[PDB]
Amino acid sequence: DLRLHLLLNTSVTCNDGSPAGYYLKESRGSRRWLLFLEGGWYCFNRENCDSRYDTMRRLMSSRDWPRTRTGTGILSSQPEENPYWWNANMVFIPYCSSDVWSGASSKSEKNEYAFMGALIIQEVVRELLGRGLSGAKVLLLAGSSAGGTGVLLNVDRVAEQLEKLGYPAIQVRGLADSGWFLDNKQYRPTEAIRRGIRYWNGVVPERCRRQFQEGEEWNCFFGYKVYPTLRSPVFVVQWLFDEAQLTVDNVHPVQEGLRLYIQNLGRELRHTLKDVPASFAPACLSHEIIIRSHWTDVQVKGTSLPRALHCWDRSLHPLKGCPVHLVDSCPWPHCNPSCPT
Ligand SMILES: C[C@@H](Oc1ccc(-c2ccccc2)cc1)C(=O)O
Ligand SMILES: *[C@@H]1O[C@H](CO)[C@@H](O)[C@H](O)[C@H]1NC(C)=O
Repeated sequence: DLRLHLLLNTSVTCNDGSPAGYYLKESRGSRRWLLFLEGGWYCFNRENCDSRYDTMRRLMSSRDWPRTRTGTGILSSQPEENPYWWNANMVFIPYCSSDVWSGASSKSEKNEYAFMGALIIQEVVRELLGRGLSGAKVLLLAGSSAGGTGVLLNVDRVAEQLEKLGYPAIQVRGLADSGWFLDNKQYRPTEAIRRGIRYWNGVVPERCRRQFQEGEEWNCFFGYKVYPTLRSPVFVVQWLFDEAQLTVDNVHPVQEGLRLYIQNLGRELRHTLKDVPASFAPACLSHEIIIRSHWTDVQVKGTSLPRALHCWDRSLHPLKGCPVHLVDSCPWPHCNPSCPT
């Protein structure tokens, strides 16, 4: 069980003005800290956010959050469930800003909602320093879905924050799960993110912002465009046939046009990962994420994700028998026998 702490700076808030927070389970024998960002889409205008507040309120408010949560998958403390980092200090940061972790805008007389995702991450880090993070050797910022995109948008800012505060010995790294999307043609979305960024006052990493310039910062929400600009080490996990990608593409007895569309999607995704040295990309149709209890089961070329992450740790101290770049080459969902069912 991870225990809830509401932020002591109550001006860093969820959408409705309630305090943001984090769930924490300490492991005093360990200098490793895992900070995990939850996902859950986003909202992009007043009417769209009002609908989310009626039926997805936990993603917009802390008023109903439970006192504890159970750590599962990469957040589990059991060696059998988490061969990678079972002994680490574990932090789960709830997603309550509806902004893909990009916002820095407060509620006011002109704003019905606050969009503070980028500030929430920074304040969690600041408050954890006095709970043991000051002694850390590695801080892994991880996340799934919209939280995986959030890792790409925030990992370098966390690294910069810790350097400026006087903690140069903490190695900051990122793990982005299911947050690597293509701005492709539909079979039968970029406008919504463009409007969202304006509504949130959303911020993107500095080098990427300077490449794309004003009006075009939406480009930095796409992993293949923002990843090359990042200085921190980042491991990318992405299904070749991600269900959320196919949903935005309007894909639901497959004839030739759809077969070619799906094969081309997998080939494009593979191509974008060619120069990503730490990656795990199985040829599966799935929405499953790294906090599920059976995350150990899938393998690419005979290597599981917990093993690849361990090999990544070793590389940051090629390795014989310990690979870090694992991308399937086969061209159709479930051509990998270990895909989830
Ligand atoms: C479905 C699932 O994942 C994602 C949803 C949206 C995004 C995303 C990507 C690029 C630009 C803006 C938003 C990424 C992942 C979830 O969050 O429930
Ligand atoms: C609380 O957070 C807000 C927004 O980030 C910031 O302006 C303010 O300085 C913070 N307060 C303290 C005491 O750090």
